[PDB]
Amino acid sequence: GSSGSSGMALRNVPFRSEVLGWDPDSLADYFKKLNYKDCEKAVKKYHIDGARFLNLTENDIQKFPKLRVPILSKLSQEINKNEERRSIFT
Repeated sequence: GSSGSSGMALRNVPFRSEVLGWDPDSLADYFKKLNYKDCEKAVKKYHIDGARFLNLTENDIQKFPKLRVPILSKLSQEINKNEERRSIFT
């Protein structure tokens, strides 16, 4: 190989079905891997499960930092699109 990797930004994203079955205590781990310790905190403190992440709304974003607000809104969508195409007609 040649191209090196690190893991400190939007590079890896989980699957939707996977997040839909996550928890407000487990989802925090996902962030810990993305160097998002500021997010994982609220995820456990406010008890925000994966299902709540993908549905990041103005009511949820308010419970997040202005430094990760846009990051979570952009990430939450990345997962929704990561859903394994099976037979969705919507």
